[PDB]
Amino acid sequence: TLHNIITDTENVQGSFSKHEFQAETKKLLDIVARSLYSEKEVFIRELISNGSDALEKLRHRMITAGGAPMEIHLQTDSVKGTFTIQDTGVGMNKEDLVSNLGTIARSGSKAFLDALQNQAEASSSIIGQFGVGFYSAFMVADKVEVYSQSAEAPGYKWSSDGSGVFEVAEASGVRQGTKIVLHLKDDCKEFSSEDRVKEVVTKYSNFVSFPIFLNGRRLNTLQALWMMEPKDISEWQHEEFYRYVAQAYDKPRYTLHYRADAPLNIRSIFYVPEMKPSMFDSSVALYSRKILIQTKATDILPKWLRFLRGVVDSEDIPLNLSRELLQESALIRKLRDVLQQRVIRFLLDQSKKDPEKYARFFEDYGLFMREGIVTTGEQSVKEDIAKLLRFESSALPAGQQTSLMEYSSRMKAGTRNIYYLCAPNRHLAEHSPYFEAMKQKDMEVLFCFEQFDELTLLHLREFDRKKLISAERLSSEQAEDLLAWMRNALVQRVTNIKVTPRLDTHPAMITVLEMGAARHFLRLQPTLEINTGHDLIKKLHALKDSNPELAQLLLEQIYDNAMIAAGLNEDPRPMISRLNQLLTRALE
Amino acid sequence: TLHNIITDTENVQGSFSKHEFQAETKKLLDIVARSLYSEKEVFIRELISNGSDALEKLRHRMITTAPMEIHLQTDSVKGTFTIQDTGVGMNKEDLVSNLGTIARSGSKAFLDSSSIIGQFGVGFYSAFMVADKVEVYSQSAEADAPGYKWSSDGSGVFEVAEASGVRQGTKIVLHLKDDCKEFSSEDRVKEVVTKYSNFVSFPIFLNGRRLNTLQALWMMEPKDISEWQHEEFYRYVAQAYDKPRYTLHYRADAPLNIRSIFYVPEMKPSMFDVSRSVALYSRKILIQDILPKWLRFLRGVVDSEDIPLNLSRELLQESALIRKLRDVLQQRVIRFLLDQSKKDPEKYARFFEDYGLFMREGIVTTGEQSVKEDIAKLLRFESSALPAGQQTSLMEYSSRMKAGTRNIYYLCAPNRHLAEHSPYFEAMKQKDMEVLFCFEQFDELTLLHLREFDRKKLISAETDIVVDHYKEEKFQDSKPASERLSSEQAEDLLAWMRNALVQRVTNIKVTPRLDTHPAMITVLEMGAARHFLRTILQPTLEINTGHDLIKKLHALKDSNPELAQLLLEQIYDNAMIAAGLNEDPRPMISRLNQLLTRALE
Ligand SMILES: Nc1ncnc2c1ncn2[C@@H]1O[C@H](COP(=O)(O)OP(=O)(O)OP(=O)(O)O)[C@@H](O)[C@H]1O
Ligand SMILES: Nc1ncnc2c1ncn2[C@@H]1O[C@H](COP(=O)(O)OP(=O)(O)OP(=O)(O)O)[C@@H](O)[C@H]1O
Repeated sequence: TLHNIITDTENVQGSFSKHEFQAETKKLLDIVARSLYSEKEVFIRELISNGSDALEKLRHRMITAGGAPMEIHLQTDSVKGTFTIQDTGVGMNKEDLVSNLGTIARSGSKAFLDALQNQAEASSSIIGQFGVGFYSAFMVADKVEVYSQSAEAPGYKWSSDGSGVFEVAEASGVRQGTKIVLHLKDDCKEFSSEDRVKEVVTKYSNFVSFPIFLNGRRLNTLQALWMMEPKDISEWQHEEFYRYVAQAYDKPRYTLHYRADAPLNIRSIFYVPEMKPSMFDSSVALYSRKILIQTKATDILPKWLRFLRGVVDSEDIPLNLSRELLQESALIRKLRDVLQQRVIRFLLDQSKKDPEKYARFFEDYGLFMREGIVTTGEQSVKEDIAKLLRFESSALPAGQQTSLMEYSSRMKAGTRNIYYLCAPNRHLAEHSPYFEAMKQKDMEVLFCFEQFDELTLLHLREFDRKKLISAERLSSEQAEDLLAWMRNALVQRVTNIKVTPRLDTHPAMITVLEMGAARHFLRLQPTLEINTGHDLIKKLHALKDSNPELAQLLLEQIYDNAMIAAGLNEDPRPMISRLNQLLTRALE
Repeated sequence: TLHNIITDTENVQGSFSKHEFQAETKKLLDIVARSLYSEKEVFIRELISNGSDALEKLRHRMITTAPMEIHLQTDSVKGTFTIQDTGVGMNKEDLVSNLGTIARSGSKAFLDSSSIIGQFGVGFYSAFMVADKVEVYSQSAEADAPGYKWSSDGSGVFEVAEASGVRQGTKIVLHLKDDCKEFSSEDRVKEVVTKYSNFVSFPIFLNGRRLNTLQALWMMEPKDISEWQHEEFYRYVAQAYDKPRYTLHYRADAPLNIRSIFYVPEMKPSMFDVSRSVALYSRKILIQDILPKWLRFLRGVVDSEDIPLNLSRELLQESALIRKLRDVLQQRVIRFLLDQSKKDPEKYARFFEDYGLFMREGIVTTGEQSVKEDIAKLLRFESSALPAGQQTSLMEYSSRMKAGTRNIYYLCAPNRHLAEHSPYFEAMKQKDMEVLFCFEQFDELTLLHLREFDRKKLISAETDIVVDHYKEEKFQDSKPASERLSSEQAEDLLAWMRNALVQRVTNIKVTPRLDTHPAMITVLEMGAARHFLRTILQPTLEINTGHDLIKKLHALKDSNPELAQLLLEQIYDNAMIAAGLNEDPRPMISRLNQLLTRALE
């Protein structure tokens, strides 16, 4: 029932020829100047990047052959519609003008990197690699003019329109550096506006090492903090940087400055906002050699760590030809694993340095850990994230938190079972029929009140090589006569009316068998328990026959009071109208 | 004060020399095979699309009969991926010019329909990402041509030799490198085909078995698609098991080219996925926002011939068109959802009950006022001029308003019975205005961010009651003066209440606007006060001197003064609960139980 035509029937017949690969140049220029970048505004990023490379080469030459400042200069002409950019770097002679700008995929900045020592400072700051970034000017310009003056012993002019030809001629007088003039298109006249160009520079090239002037005014007044020593950075510097990199306006409660040299080069700073996120609403930016690649990174961090803010910079991460994506690499997948373990080991340290501060962190961002244990499919990671979880216990007072490592610490030496009971509040967990069995023979049980706590431990399955298993006055006849009267007035409200001695001050309480049904009600088969020794109960027994219309309101109120005290009713607005009627009839 | 270097000073000296742009071919192939495509798997997509182009060149050629299909074979033992199509094939000249030249595309000179995927001329070189050796056997059409074998290692050179036994078409054999042994697996290759090339207009065979290629339903007439076809297509693009309750098949040619299908799942949206969706295609090939954040519940596919692709075929090149395309789709979905309330209001009442949280998000998280009001047309409330259970909208509220009115009054309550008997509604019934009833949790937060609708201000009932104090309090009680406390008995009672509620209320005043309730708490910005408590204030207690509970409170302060204070604290708590401003209602049960005991003798 199969059908395939691929068969080994071909054989080499005769001799063969030899040819080299070619390249249609006229078509290739159009590819770079159109179908390469998702935005037209990219040309500003590349021309500034090519200028910074020219500035870095001159700085490196002045180390051994030391001899004006550096920095790059821009200018916009809103009338003629021209975008001009000029650096005062190394420049280019006539040979380097025809070789570099005239040949696609040729990058003199790449050959410069391969000739330097790997310890040289310019070896980790040159941006060029491929050799096509310059041709992004033809995407927004009908005519490109380049003036350059080399640092050796005449200036030249490089002019082209992007149609497969260019002209070179002498010029005078060209300043030491390289000047580029872009006669913008009609649909690209927005790039002659000082405001629009300023928006583009602050997006990609805001952290260039050298100063950047726009019509005579400096822009990039911001320094890359992820490149400095974590000790020489003050707290007010991180607070000022977090508001920029995260587009927020508060202070980062946690700050992680990670610097590693084992997988590639990691110069990253992570933040945790102090304000809790909500519905009425950036992420971690990806830089490479101080240039923005992705505003919201996708491959370097897991999904459950998207609440982190900051920036991750890598000098040797495989970049895409568009400089806005990353290549599929085993180095990037291992980078995500190292970062996941570092953030876990970092938040664990904050839980020991300040449990009070970590408890505030787990209340706001605790849902991300519960999301991580469920989403991931690696069991060793599910237990690494579980070390961050916090729960209340049955053998501990209310309001105090403990970890799964603390629970396994206090367990009996002859047992290896983690027992938990996920209930709404504590009044429903302490009065659980499945917990009362674990209160006699068995010992400790975890109380998980937070949302999505059940399926988190259900997807956790195993922790610390151990299983998590969900642990799931009035006479004797005067009460029964009152019981039979309460069941008839509460037919379709509760399913069982009991009498228990544990009440004293409260005339009633609400206990529920299954806690999964208690959450579905809060999205039910309650058990109303009555104290035959309370004042309101003995008044209810005496008013069920003397004033049945008055005892009907009291019964409905005692049930509602037990529902509120049990957390089942948090908005007692429906009872206000009936409660006011009870007070007036009780104050006659 | 300024520092500029650029000055018009350069002048051309001597004549110029003309040159031609050149290309470094050895490094061009290195860029394609390493730094062009972000994911290695796309080499299967490019080779399949090259076979679909060759088959389309034969489809157009057969109309001046042979099988037209694509075959894939995986050899995990020899580490070999083989693709063979029965298309036009290439002669010796085509093998050297089309394949041996970067950026050269024979699928461009073929011009003179819209079923050819080839464009740039570099897609064939995507095989070198995963293969050390590429063998290509091609046979031209019925013509004066023999068979040939195209061979290359991927480094600068290639060899072409004549071959026999070359079937009509083209066969490419990829000797996979050890880095990419995943592509010699049948399961892995089938994942790549169904991802990118699941809508190819030709059959695809993998190791002998025919792959279930689907049909591009977004490129066909809507009136030729049955409900059962939209069911099966929704279960694929959304990867679901249910069926869509709504189906929008929107096509357009102005101002943009749009060929899209949208679905609304009949399942309620999982609350775990809301805090934690529509594909994009082009020429039946998968491409990887397009819809606003509040429309993330919709599932489907959007196609547009006006969206340019990049070289790697994974990026959209017009962020302004994407922003314009997003607004056009938003207005269409708004009209589509508005037409669903007209045809079946009961079904839309279910959809608004399951997805209404998305429409409220799109109103709060939007800066444009007109977008706030366009989405607001989808909201549904109940009116005080309509029977219980009947839903209405802001549009229907605006038509009922008289010529003199200029505001839209609304009231938020848990259910209908509380809104009809709310103390804030009894004060509104003295007016002749219509009041909307909002029962959802985040309805008041939405109407505060909406602010106005159709130049009419949204005023909550609790706010309008506070404003009338600063105007003419020309209202009258529901009971005659014989049933109320006298002015001497009222001031004597008001002074005692200010002393027992010193630091809990700003001031206490009498109001003639209550009938059933003894008191109510009024705050100016009541809507924001309820939102701020979801983590004191300046509240105002307004008593009803005709209520039996207040008249008894005036007498209790002289017969049982401690019982009167416990009652006053309870009236304040009840007025705070009914206002939605109550904190934790559990610590008050103690005083309530103690108050009910002393009252019941
Ligand atoms: N402003 C400038 N001053 C001096 N040299 C320059 C300038 N701009 C470009 N060049 C030279 O021209 C060459 C062409 O660079 P091109 O922009 O084509 O690629 P790249 O910048 O090296 O790398 P990428 O293609 O990744 O941007 C570079 O190697 C560089 O040495
Ligand atoms: N299997 C095949 N049979 C016959 N002709 C082919 C085959 N594959 C490619 N060709 C021809 O050789 C040319 C080589 O094109 P190539 O695959 O390199 O890029 P492209 O598909 O034209 O461009 P892009 O992939 O960027 O759209 C094509 O134009 C096509 O006409």
